[PDB]
Amino acid sequence: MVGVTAFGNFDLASLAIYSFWIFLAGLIYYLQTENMREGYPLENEDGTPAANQGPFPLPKPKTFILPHGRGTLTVPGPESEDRPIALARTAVSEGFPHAPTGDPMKDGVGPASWVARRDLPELDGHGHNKIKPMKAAAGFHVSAGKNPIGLPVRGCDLEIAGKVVDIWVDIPEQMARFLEVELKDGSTRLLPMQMVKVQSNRVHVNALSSDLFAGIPTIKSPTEVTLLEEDKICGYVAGGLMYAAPKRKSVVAAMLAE
Amino acid sequence: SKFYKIWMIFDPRRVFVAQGVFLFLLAVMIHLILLSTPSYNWLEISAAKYNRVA
Amino acid sequence: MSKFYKIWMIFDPRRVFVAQGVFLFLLAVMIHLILLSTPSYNWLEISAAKYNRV
Amino acid sequence: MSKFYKIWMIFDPRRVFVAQGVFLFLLAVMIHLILLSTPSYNWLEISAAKYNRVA
Amino acid sequence: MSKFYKIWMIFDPRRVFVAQGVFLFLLAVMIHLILLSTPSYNWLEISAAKYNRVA
Amino acid sequence: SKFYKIWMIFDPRRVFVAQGVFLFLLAVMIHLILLSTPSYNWLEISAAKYNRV
Amino acid sequence: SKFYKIWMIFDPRRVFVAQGVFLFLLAVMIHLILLSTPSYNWLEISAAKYNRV
Amino acid sequence: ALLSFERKYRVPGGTLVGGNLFDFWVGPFYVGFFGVATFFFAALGIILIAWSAVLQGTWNPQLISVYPPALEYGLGGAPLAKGGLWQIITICATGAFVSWALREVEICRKLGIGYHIPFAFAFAILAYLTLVLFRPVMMGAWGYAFPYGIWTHLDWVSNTGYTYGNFHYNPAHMIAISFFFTNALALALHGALVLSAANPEKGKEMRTPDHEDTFFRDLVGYSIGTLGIHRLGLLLSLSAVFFSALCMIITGTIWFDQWVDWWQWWVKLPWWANIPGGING
Amino acid sequence: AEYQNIFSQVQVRGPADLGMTEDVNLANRSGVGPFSTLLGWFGNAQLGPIYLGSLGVLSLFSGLMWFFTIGIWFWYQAGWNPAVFLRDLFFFSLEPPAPEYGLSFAAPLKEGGLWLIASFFMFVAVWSWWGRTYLRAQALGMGKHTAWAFLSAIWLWMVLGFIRPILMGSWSEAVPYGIFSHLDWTNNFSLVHGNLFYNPFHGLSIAFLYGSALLFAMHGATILAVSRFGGERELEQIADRGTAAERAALFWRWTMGFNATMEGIHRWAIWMAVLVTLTGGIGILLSGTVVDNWYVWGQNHGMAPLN
Amino acid sequence: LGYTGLTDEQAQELHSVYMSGLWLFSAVAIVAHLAVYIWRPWF
Amino acid sequence: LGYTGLTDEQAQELHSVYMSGLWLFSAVAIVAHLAVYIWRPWF
Amino acid sequence: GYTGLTDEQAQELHSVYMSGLWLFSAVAIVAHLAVYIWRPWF
Amino acid sequence: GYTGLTDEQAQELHSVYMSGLWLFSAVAIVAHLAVYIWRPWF
Amino acid sequence: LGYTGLTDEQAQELHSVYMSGLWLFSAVAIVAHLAVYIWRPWF
Ligand code: BCL
Ligand SMILES: COC(C)(C)C/C=C/C(C)=C/C=C/C(C)=C/C=C/C(C)=C/C=C/C=C(C)/C=C/C=C(\C)CC/C=C(\C)CCC=C(C)C
Ligand SMILES: COC(C)(C)C/C=C/C(C)=C/C=C/C(C)=C/C=C/C(C)=C/C=C/C=C(C)/C=C/C=C(\C)CC/C=C(\C)CCC=C(C)C
Ligand SMILES: COC(C)(C)C/C=C/C(C)=C/C=C/C(C)=C/C=C/C(C)=C/C=C/C=C(C)/C=C/C=C(\C)CC/C=C(\C)CCC=C(C)C
Ligand SMILES: COC(C)(C)C/C=C/C(C)=C/C=C/C(C)=C/C=C/C(C)=C/C=C/C=C(C)/C=C/C=C(\C)CC/C=C(\C)CCC=C(C)C
Ligand SMILES: COC(C)(C)C/C=C/C(C)=C/C=C/C(C)=C/C=C/C(C)=C/C=C/C=C(C)/C=C/C=C(\C)CC/C=C(\C)CCC=C(C)C
Ligand SMILES: COC(C)(C)C/C=C/C(C)=C/C=C/C(C)=C/C=C/C(C)=C/C=C/C=C(C)/C=C/C=C(\C)CC/C=C(\C)CCC=C(C)C
Ligand SMILES: COC(C)(C)C/C=C/C(C)=C/C=C/C(C)=C/C=C/C(C)=C/C=C\C=C(C)\C=C\C=C(/C)CC/C=C(\C)CCC=C(C)C
Ligand SMILES: [Fe+2]
Repeated sequence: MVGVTAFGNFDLASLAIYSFWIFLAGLIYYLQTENMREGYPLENEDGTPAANQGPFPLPKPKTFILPHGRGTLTVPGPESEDRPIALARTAVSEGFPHAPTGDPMKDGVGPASWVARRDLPELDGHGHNKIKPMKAAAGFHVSAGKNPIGLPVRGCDLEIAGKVVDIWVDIPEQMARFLEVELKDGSTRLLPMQMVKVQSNRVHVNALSSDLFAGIPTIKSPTEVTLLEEDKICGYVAGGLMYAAPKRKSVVAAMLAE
Repeated sequence: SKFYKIWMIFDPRRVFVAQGVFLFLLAVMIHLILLSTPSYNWLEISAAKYNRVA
Repeated sequence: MSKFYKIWMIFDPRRVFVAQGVFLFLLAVMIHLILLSTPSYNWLEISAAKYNRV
Repeated sequence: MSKFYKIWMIFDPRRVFVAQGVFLFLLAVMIHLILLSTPSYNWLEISAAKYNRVA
Repeated sequence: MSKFYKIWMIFDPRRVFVAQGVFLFLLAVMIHLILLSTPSYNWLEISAAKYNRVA
Repeated sequence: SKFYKIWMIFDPRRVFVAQGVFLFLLAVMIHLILLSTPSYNWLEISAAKYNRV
Repeated sequence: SKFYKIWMIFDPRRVFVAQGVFLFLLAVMIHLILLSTPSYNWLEISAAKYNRV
Repeated sequence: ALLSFERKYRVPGGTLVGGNLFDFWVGPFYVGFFGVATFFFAALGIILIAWSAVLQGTWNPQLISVYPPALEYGLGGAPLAKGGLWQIITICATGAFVSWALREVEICRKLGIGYHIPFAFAFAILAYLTLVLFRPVMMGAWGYAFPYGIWTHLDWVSNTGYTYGNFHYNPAHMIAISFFFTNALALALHGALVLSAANPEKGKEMRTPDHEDTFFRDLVGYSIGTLGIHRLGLLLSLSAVFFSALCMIITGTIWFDQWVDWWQWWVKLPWWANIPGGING
Repeated sequence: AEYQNIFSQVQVRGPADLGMTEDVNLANRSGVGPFSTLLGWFGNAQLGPIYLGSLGVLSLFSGLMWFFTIGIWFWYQAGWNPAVFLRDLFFFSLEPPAPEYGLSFAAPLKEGGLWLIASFFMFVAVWSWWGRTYLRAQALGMGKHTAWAFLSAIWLWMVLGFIRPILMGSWSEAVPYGIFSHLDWTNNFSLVHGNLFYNPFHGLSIAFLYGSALLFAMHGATILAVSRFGGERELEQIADRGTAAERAALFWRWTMGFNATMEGIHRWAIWMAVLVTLTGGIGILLSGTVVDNWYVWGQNHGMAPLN
Repeated sequence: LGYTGLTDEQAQELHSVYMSGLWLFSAVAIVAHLAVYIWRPWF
Repeated sequence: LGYTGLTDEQAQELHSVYMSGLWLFSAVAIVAHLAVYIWRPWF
Repeated sequence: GYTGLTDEQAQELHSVYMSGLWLFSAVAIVAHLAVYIWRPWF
Repeated sequence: GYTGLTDEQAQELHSVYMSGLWLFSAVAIVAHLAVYIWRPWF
Repeated sequence: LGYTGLTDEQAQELHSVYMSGLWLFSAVAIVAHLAVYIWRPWF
């Protein structure tokens, strides 16, 4: 069919290219609707549904049957924050920042925010706790790199606020997730392995200052950590990057300081 | 024959889907082969028989 | 030859039947395509030259 | 070579038979394609020259 | 040489025979293809010239 | 001598597998080197001797 | 001398493996260098000597 | 215009420039200082492309082509009708890109997430700056850059590619193509695996990460892990771009002949350059 | 100058994970291989176990014979010379038959006949492996997304070597088995068909190949950015949306106006890569069979300045 | 033994039907080959 | 012995069937090769 | 014994393997002898 | 030691291994003798 | 004194065996070099 045109320059190649534009337009519509199963319908800055919802309608709900008898999850579904947001409107007009009413790191707002996940430990495929301390882990040991256990923990203010005691390990993935840092008060906090930089002789935590180490949310059980506790810990530490900028001694922090 | 027992071995749903797709694909393939040949191109056969071409 | 039935004691009939069905179809396509490849045994061209459809 | 039957005490029959069928089919195709490769023994061409099917 | 049976105390017969089966076939194919490659020992071509099968 | 003690240090499974691979690759490498050379290419020279070409 | 104490510091398994690879690679390197030179290629030498080519 | 969870993350701070002067949201977009620069450079760049269509005399979007200045003008200014517009658009495009990356930086600080995304985007910009800025400057002419046309910047690729014979033999190109193919292979595998573990056979429970590792261990005998695959995705993409930037910055600057001629060094190695047989001699 | 999570700063080595056992025949599954510290810096250190069933064996046997057949022809082209073999390794090639033979299997064994044998082994090898991906997913009860994502790759692979040669009625149109030859085949393909750049479907595949690099750079960086909140565990974020999923959602919502989910981003991922070869197969299939010159085709469709 | 889990009686029944199909399939093929050979033989 | 779990009698019976098929396959192969050598000998 | 086989089982396994090996070698010798008569390579 | 083989096991393992080594080398010597007679390389 | 956990007497015997192989290996090398020098000296 070389040069065979049904009409004008339209031929088999022209047939295919237009038919794909129709397919691609349909496919982009399908992909976008699937992305609308979370965070929708939209809401006003107060909490009421907005007059605008987008050109793409919501998809027909689908149900995820969670593992280990945790139940089912149907999305799109009614989603609620399930926590008081300690934020204050800074302007009646929308599209303006909300300032924290008090201490944002303690109030869990902004970069220090967290979500009301299920207050249960995350399970592996066998039903055991995915994240366990290396002491309670069976056979786990440091295989390479500098062992952070026993190293002093230095905050962003260049002050030592404790030392590492234990490492928490994701048992299926077999990689470290948390550092169990013991403070000066005898209690041990959890620090995500992604927020620390194990140097030659110390654990430098650029996120938090020495005084803020005590403020990390604690775990209910020393042998396991729930999803909710992970979010509070991960939120608090990562919230320290913006909310401990005045306490950071870095040169770039001073340049970007207010 | 006792060929009915194959439905105890094979799931009817999957088999029927396989038959439909295979028969359709086979039907298209033979028709496309025939059109490809200068002979058996019944569009061209009718054109020559009734002198459609001018 | 008279005791071949014991293969079905060892092999799952589901897997063997699918494998045989795929094999026979693919083999049949291969041979029919091999003949069409050569100028001879192209029964489409054979009848075309036989009745002078050109 | 009576003791040959002992091979099944170690080999799993399912694995051997699958290997056997795979091997023989792949071997059979390879020889048939090799024969078709040579201008002689190409049984789809010697008959064509014999009966003058193709000019 | 009489103690060569001790090899089966170390090597798994299943692993060895799979390794040997692959080895022997790949060796046999390699040798056969070497002969076909050479202008001589290409027994298909040899008999073709012998029997005037070129034409 | 007392070379038998090397098996106390070396795992027999690893060595025999390594040796079996080593010997075959050495045998293959040597045979190909001879086949490469116009001399010792025993296929080529026999064809020349009997005038196969 | 006291060279036996080198085994108090080195793992015998790793050293023997490294030595086994090292000697073979050294033997191959020397044998290839001899073949590379126009002289000492014993395959070439025999062919010229016995008039194989 | 807010998601069901967006409110608690909308807080001041994190801005690099301007403080609260531009710290506001227009719909879903966050504006920032660099977003204002983004919108201006984006709008100005788009209009000059449309205005360049007027000067060219065509309205077909595929025929629209903003050619760079000819080789005679070197690396100086050019008339707007014959190259000058391209220089303004390139400056606008460069401004829009870097402002976009820096705007992403502000959003990163406001959310407290890592700067991997703007660092990943900066690799693309340096890839872009390689073609339009770094390579033409070394070759001393804006005309070696590519026109801003849908099908005329392909003519540049084909013409530049065939200047050096078959461009496939570019060694840095072979590395980058292997990375681009590998990244797409990884993305298809990674996307399909999670969907298979999240949208399994009907009725069966949603699968766990262990099934993801079990599937690929039963498949190819090794699972890189959830953390590894996203590290792999980032590094495969950046390496592809890094070697693509490298492949062009050495072409016409360090290598000038056909790239197939380059590969003869391996054939001409001292210990086998003269052995008979094979492909080369 | 902080920890960017690109490489693990510590490794832990527990017992080897033997994997799930939903419906996988453990007899066909092998044992656990070594632990690679070098691999452990980037991802998991454990290698194996690997499942080997009926389709696994057929895939390996045909895959080995395909690999072996190319190697023997590579040795024959080298004159059985190891030095020549390493010198001309990339320049070796198992060329398909000459255009004169068309689709006939009458090509001499050294003139294209061997390629047909090697190509048959690859054909069986790949198709048997596709079923292996299908059956491994079915065994664990997962979706067949990999099986159909793979079938996209097969479509381009089938087109280049099998389908397009049949339509062109010649094995000479197929791909040679070599490093530089199949590069030269690629270049010769465009030149014969008149600047394959102006192929609309080739342009689309580049769009999705660029987009796959774009999306994976975007997606990989996003998860590493939110890995400090445990965002790398994407399956739990799909099940129970944590703060990482929300921040990842918000970053792209505030950046480009729209976002995705933790599960919907992987739908973009699979379709972005599938269309790479899906549009690729059509693009190659049309070339020659429908369009003998794309630049002339581009001129008549308003893609080139002339005409 | 008995990996399939089938019974010997079931195995005999399954093989009996299977061979019945095989002879039918082979019978068609033999007729098919005979007709083709008469129409155009390859020997 | 324990690698397969079969007994000597099962292996003896299993081998007997396998060789029965093997000789049938071999016999048909021999007849096939003779047909080729008669019609077109390759030596 | 890594494989766990007893010596008597290994003696049986070797006996079958060597019987197979000699039969395989025996056919190979006939094959080489037949080829050398048909076309010697020395 | 590392492998857990007893000294008697090591001696037996070495004894058969050397039996194989001399058997392998014996055929290699005969092979080199035959090649040198047929075509010497010195 | 405990890098490898090897006893000092074990090291003495291990080295004694190792040197025995080293002299045996070098003895063949000397015989190999001697034959080559007779066959083709390199000085
Ligand atoms: C001068 C050369 C020509 C040209 C000629 C071609 C040709 C010809 C083709 C492409 C194709 C492609 N080109 Mg182009 N291309 C050119 C310029 C470009 C430029 C550029 C910036 O200039 C780019 C980015 C591209 C980009 C691309 C890709 C989008 C596309 C290939 C997808 C893919 O993954 O294929 C590679 C992947 C596969 C082929 C799939 C393989 C799948 C199978 C199943 C794998 C089996 C594995 C096997 C058994 C081995 C196993 C090994 C063991 C695992 C160890 N081209 C110029 C214009 N291009 C292809 C296409 O589809 O075009 C529409 C194509 O055929
Ligand atoms: C381009 O330049 C050219 C090549 C032209 C010229 C070259 C120039 C240059 C710059 C040349 C460089 C020369 C240098 C720097 C040479 C250095 C040589 C050295 C440092 C040699 C040292 C050798 C040491 C040896 C061999 C030691 C051996 C030790 C043992 C055998 C015993 C070890 C065992 C022990 C210690 C047991 C452990 C003990 C206990 C108690 C457990
Ligand atoms: C390149 O090489 C070429 C192609 C040129 C030459 C080809 C060479 C080769 C390699 C050729 C290979 C040929 C082969 C291997 C052919 C094999 C053919 C066979 C064995 C075919 C068997 C067919 C069997 C069939 C169709 C059986 C059908 C059975 C049924 C329909 C009934 C099934 C129902 C049952 C059992 C229900 C009973 C169930 C219960 C539970 C009681
Ligand atoms: C490049 O080289 C070329 C291609 C030129 C030349 C090729 C050379 C080479 C390398 C050729 C290689 C040839 C080889 C190794 C051939 C091997 C052939 C063999 C071993 C064939 C064996 C066939 C066996 C068959 C067909 C047996 C079938 C058995 C049955 C159907 C019955 C099985 C049933 C049983 C066991 C019942 C189950 C029992 C119980 C108690 C449940
Ligand atoms: C490039 O070099 C060229 C190709 C030119 C020249 C080639 C050079 C080289 C490198 C050649 C290499 C040759 C080699 C290494 C040949 C080795 C051959 C061997 C070792 C063959 C062995 C054959 C053994 C066979 C066929 C044994 C078969 C046994 C059976 C069928 C029975 C199996 C059943 C058993 C053992 C039952 C188990 C019993 C109990 C009680 C558990
Ligand atoms: C480029 O260089 C060229 C190629 C030109 C020249 C070559 C140069 C080089 C580098 C040549 C290298 C030569 C080498 C390193 C040769 C080494 C040969 C050796 C060491 C061969 C050893 C052979 C040993 C054999 C075959 C042993 C066989 C043993 C058995 C069959 C019995 C095994 C069973 C056992 C041990 C049972 C275990 C016992 C118990 C009680 C469990
Ligand atoms: C470019 O340079 C050219 C190529 C031109 C010239 C080359 C130059 C150079 C740099 C040459 C380098 C030469 C070197 C460094 C040679 C070194 C040779 C050595 C040190 C060889 C050592 C050999 C040792 C052997 C073979 C030892 C064997 C020992 C055994 C088989 C017995 C092992 C068993 C034991 C210890 C049992 C364990 C005992 C107990 C009580 C547990
Ligand atoms: C020393 O090394 C040894 C010898 C041990 C082993 C080494 C092997 C080596 C060096 C292997 C090298 C392999 C290479 C360089 C492979 C490269 C492959 C490439 C670059 C392939 C690229 C494209 C290939 C494509 C698209 C192939 C497609 C094929 C198909 C779709 C199958 C077509 C099916 C056909 C023609 C069936 C025809 C047959 C019948 C019976 C109908
Ligand atoms: Fe992901």
